[PDB]
Amino acid sequence: MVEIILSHLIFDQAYFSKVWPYMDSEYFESGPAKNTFKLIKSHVNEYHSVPSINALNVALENSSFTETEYSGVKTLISKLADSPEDHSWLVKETEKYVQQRAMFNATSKIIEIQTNAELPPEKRNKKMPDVGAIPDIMRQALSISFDSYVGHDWMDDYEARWLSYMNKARKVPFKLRILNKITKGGAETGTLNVLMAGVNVGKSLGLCSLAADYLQLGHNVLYISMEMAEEVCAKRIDANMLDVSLDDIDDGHISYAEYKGKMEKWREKSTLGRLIVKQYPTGGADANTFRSLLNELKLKKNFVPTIIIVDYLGICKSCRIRVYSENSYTTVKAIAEELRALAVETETVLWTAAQVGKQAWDSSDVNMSDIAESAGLPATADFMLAVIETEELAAAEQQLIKQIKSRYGDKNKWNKFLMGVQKGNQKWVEIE
Amino acid sequence: MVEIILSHLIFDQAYFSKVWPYMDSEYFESGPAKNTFKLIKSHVNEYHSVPSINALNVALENSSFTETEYSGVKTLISKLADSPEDHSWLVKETEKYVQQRAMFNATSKIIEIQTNAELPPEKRNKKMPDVGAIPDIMRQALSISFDSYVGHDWMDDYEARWLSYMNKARKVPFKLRILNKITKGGAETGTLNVLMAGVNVGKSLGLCSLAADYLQLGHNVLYISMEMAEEVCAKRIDANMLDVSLDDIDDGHISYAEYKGKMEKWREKSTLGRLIVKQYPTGGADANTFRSLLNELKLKKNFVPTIIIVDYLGICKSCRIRVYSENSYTTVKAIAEELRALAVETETVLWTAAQVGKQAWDSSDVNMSDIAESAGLPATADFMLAVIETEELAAAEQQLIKQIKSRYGDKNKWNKFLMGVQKGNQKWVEIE
Amino acid sequence: MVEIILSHLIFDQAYFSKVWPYMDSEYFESGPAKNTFKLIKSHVNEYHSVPSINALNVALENSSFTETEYSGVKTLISKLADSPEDHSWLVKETEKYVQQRAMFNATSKIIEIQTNAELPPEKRNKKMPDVGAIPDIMRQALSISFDSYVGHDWMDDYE
Ligand SMILES: Nc1ncnc2c1ncn2[C@@H]1O[C@H](COP(=O)(O)OP(=O)(O)OP(O)(O)=S)[C@@H](O)[C@H]1O
Ligand SMILES: Nc1ncnc2c1ncn2[C@@H]1O[C@H](COP(=O)(O)OP(=O)(O)OP(O)(O)=S)[C@@H](O)[C@H]1O
Ligand SMILES: [Mg+2]
Ligand SMILES: [Mg+2]
Repeated sequence: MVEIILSHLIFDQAYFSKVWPYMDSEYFESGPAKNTFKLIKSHVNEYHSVPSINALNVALENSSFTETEYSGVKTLISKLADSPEDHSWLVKETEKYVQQRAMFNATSKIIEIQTNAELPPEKRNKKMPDVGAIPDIMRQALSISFDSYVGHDWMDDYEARWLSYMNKARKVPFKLRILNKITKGGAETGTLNVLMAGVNVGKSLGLCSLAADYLQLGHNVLYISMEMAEEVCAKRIDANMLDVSLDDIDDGHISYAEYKGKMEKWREKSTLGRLIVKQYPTGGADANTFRSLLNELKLKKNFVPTIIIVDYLGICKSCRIRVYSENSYTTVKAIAEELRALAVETETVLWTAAQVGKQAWDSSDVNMSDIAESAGLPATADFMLAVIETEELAAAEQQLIKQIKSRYGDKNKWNKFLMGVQKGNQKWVEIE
Repeated sequence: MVEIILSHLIFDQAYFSKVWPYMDSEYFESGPAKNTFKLIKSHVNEYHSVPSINALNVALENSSFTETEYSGVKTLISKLADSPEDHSWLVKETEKYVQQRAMFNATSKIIEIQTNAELPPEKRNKKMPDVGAIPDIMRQALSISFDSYVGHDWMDDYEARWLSYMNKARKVPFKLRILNKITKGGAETGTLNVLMAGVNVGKSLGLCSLAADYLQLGHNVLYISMEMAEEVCAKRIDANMLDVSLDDIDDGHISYAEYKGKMEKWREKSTLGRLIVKQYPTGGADANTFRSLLNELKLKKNFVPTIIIVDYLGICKSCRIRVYSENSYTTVKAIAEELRALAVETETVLWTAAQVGKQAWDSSDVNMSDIAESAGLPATADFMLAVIETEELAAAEQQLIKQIKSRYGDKNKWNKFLMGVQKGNQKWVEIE
Repeated sequence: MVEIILSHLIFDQAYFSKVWPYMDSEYFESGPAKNTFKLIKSHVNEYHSVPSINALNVALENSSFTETEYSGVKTLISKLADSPEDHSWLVKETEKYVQQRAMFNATSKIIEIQTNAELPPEKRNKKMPDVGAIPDIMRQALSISFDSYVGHDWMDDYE
């Protein structure tokens, strides 16, 4: 159907619009199809437009190949004729053929590599790499995305735009109504949000609490904590979910039997995702490490998170800047940018906590300028929230939540709101 | 391709003002092609207008030739249709063919003079120049080109630049009286313009307002954003164009009936351009990718942007520098220079927004030195706008836009101008 | 490392316990190693215990075959020792080797499938899986590794 592929590329604009990038000369033939595709792609990169049949002939005249393939291409361009088909079945056929041919090429090369490796040391060649090439080429043939985007035309793409407007998809709601109503839709996927509380002001508690909340919403959660060990956070999640205690996890006031029973009674609910907690040494974690983690999760554990959580992003490493070549500001901003880029590249909700300078420590109000490490990070951040705990407020077993950085709407809509933080149970709740 | 150029001269009026002068009878052929060119050139000489096909066969029968040549010209005149291929591709192919024929006739001249050189002087013809007259002819053989690569010639092309000064030269109206006033012609093509402002002040709203104005002016707009986009600025364009406040969009006030009506109504308007909004990862969209994006836009779509917008800026991650620059001076300035150079190469209006340092995050007035980005960036700029929003300005829902880097005009007597920035509809409303 | 693998399976207990199901008859060799590990698995299944050298010798004696490989199988069980090496290094190397063997087997099977495809359809053994089965085994080839157990899951790690 390669003739059909070429014809629908040439005479149909939407067809070429669908899949140009996954078109490559080694997908067609060792003869006329490859040569004509090469000519077409040369035109593509030379003039940045769809060649006309006349343009095809023009390029054909200024050719270098000899007579036989010249006549073959002439016939093929003569064979190039438009036919009426559908916008859907053609996609399925073209992809099927792409996958088939990619697998054929990969397996052909595999045979060549195997043969070379079978030959005696004198007879074999360094031209064909060793068997080590067998696994990498195979995964390549299976890493073709078959899916690409171009951008959102404001006029041409209003249908799905209104579909989103009514649907409000990609904004995952919270389990607490105050946050949903101040965000008006919950939390967007490619978003990074930070909390500023201070030192032992409820940071990790809020992080694990929100992790549990989203996990209860049938969601794949990733809670990567560096300052806190996975087991410690596992215990915090035990306290939040099982709702027994933290002071009872140690000096166990609860039987293993009832713990197991409530564990099973939570296991039956399909309304719960998968959450795995990972820990790394301070300043030894980078975005590339996180990406490789995601890759191996999908490969071996077939897991892909959506609400990825990083504890105190400020103790990661940029993987670009050399080792502490500057102060906190630069590396902090760079890490913020890198992690937000990864999150939007994976559409995974990103949350973290930022330090507060000693000037705002033990203060009833915290401002944006009260940030400790950097100011580029507040620029990079979306929907920063400030958690304040006062002696009276702590005695009320609550904290005050203020908006310092808004993205989903007005900041002054509901500036002050309280959380019933339970240090004992590791869970904050609305006061209503 | 002779038929192609003939048909385009006959039919494409646009392909007659670009290059008529570089048409010569000896370019075409020894066959009927030069005869047809002589016929049409004679018609152009007698009547300064493109003769029609009937006028063409009238000249053919009017002019007397051999039966073989009569039939040959008869076949050529019988092969001419519109066939609207690419303008740039057409002109480049014609340039290539003209160069080919120039070299061909130069080769004929040199071989014939060389053959005439060896024979005795009695057999020599006084008409042929001596063998020492080869280079200038070869020079004038290779001097054949269409572009004025010589560049401007002062005191000689003063007519063309006078026509430019008369009315408006290469420029784009801002759709607002005050902006065009302070530019006196709007913004010029190929110029690098920046709109620096504070974090969350007037930046994205201004970008969307300008994009909406340029689209309403029928221009092709390309909004490349490193922030959240394809749905976020898209909603802002909905607010500016459809006059629907964002909160209404979120709450679903529209019934999708009036939405569809407005969309198709704007589709009815012929004064609307094409706008493509594309979002790319933070730190991975270089100028090289930018050019490839332009190529893809022109390939998959019939789109060549007239205006291009950038968000936040400095996110291009220019490949010129491998590592982050300490103060980002080299990197940011390189990005700005590449943007301006690309705009020149495309002769397009490029807009972006710079960052303001922490020193002026709350200052009632912003100086040029109040630049979070590099100091070399406010040197490659051509039009540096700066907006400030204060509590008073928020109360008035206005701003205090200030002009700097006034390359278009003088940076005086207009800097104290204010706009009714609409926080609900994402647009600028200059006071009348 | 088949010597080391068989020695530690016989001798080391945590070695056997760690990844026993991660051991297939085709992981080892087309020759005497396959037969010896067949005896190993036979004694494991018949007796839910770690066989002694004498036990497997008795098994090979009673469960015999033609003498051409009988010498090979009897001499193969003559070298397995204690050899107190590193457990982590052991499991890493074994996983690497088993991945090599899985790649080899998937490759060869794809070779056979294509070879039958590179044959007149009438003269093709219908029993063999067809070309459409070629991609999936590739996935099956790559979806073979030891559980690193990276990270902790709050739910299934309650034990
Ligand atoms: N181990 C603990 N024992 C008792 N109470 C605790 C313990 N950990 C936390 N709390 C209480 O719960 C609150 C919330 O602490 P977390 O948010 O879990 O930690 P954190 O504030 O992120 O810690 P750092 O060290 O400042 S990053 C604390 O301020 C205490 O009131
Ligand atoms: N839909 C909207 N409703 C109300 N105000 C809006 C809306 N969109 C934008 N604005 C206002 O316009 C500005 C939007 O932020 P910008 O000035 O574009 O800064 P920014 O690009 O978000 O900055 P950073 O540094 O990248 S977070 C702020 O003053 C907002 O209050
Ligand atoms: Mg913490
Ligand atoms: Mg913005």
